[PDB]
Amino acid sequence: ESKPPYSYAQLIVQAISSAQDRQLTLSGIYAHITKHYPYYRTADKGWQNSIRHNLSLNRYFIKVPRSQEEPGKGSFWRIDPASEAKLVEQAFRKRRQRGVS
Repeated sequence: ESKPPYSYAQLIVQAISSAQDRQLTLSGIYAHITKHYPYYRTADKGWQNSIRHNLSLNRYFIKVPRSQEEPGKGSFWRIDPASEAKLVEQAFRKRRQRGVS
């Protein structure tokens, strides 16, 4: 339909996991995928608010600060550490649902 390979949860992983350390901002995860993904470039009237909503429902994603939002010289989203080797598993490969909840 549009983004069948990366999903608004694993797409973030390659976005944050493949990012400098492991954190991305709302407009960071976006500039990230369109950077390595040749699909996101002239169309974003959908996953835009999705990611923000996905970063919430996603189970292996969190914010860089303790818990309260606090923007400054550096403050964005981030993926869990012990969930990385797990999430990235879907970030290094395409969307698979053979056995991964």
